Amino acid sequence: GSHSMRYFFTSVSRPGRGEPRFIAVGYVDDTQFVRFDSDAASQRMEPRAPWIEQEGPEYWDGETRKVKAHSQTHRVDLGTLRGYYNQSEAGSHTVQRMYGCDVGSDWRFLRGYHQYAYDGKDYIALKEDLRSWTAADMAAQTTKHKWEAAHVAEQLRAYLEGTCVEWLRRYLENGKETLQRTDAPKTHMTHHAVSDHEATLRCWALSFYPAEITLTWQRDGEDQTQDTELVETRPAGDGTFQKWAAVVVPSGQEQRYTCHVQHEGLPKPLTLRWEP
Amino acid sequence: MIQRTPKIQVYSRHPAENGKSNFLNCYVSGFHPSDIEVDLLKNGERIEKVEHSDLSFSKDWSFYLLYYTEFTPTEKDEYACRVNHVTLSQPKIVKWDRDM
Amino acid sequence: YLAPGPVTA
Repeated sequence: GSHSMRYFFTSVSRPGRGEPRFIAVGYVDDTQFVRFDSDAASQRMEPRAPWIEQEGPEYWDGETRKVKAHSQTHRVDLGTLRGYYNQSEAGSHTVQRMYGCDVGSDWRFLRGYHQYAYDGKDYIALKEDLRSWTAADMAAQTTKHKWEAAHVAEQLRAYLEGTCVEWLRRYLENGKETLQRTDAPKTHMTHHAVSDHEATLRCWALSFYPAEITLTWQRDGEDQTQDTELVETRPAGDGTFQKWAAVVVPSGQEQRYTCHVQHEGLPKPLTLRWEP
Repeated sequence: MIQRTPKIQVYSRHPAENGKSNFLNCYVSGFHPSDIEVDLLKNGERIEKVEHSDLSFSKDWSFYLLYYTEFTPTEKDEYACRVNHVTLSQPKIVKWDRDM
Repeated sequence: YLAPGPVTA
């Protein structure tokens, strides 16, 4: 199916002393493959998946130089934005950046994106055409004008439509054994007597990859929303994800309810119904 | 400026069986700014060998992190996650429940 | 594979 490569960058100013804390992560789909942290000892881009360890020392030299260039740009931006917004030098502020590309089934370019935030709010973002910018306020409007005069969109576009896709494909091929395997959710249902007259049924989806999934309850074949709870999708810690959904039901009416599970790794959605 | 309080889920990596080794996870998400303190507790005391993921964030710019440690559940030991954040006036403790 | 070092705001 579809794939993406995305990088995430966070910088947090430390007004009391020293430089900003900077953390960068890269992902292919829902798999983290690299990191950098300004507070770690290596001061290098580090692997976080086995299939990237393949890459030779020029890869790692290169990525390390680039990521440090990103941390310095953020450090300058933290000073510039504090002045554009007239804030004191006493407080800690945050800049966040995310960019990447998607490809379709065919592994051809589908879309690219590059977005930037200040203190948790949209600041500036590249538009879907990759030729122009969306600024959220008048400070970001100043940044937009600077980036337009400097032709930033052209060079991003060259990377989003070219380089990014080319490397995504190479990683998909090198990490084939995991990156192109989907892991269907392992499902089961639990039953909890809330009281003598009601019960809770909980539908579990475990150990699945990728993270995108839908769990929906039905009563006599129709969707039910009342009296349900759905937790956010959560990482298991071994690279797969977990989710569950629950519904409260009158005790003795369990057979009427069914949990439906949709996931890329499942040709047909699964249906679960209580009576093991 | 714009503060978002953390959502917390506490859970095991695998279905829990007393006396079998496992991983306890405390997943904190939806928060801003990024500084946060997360401890895992066994019967009230801080566990020392706790690992965490690399900071990342979601579509609305809010941060998420996974803290985890190796553990062996039993019938009567309590496990919990304690979190502090600028949006909390006191740390929040979330107890582990096997069934959630 | 990271983009080249970005331009400052």
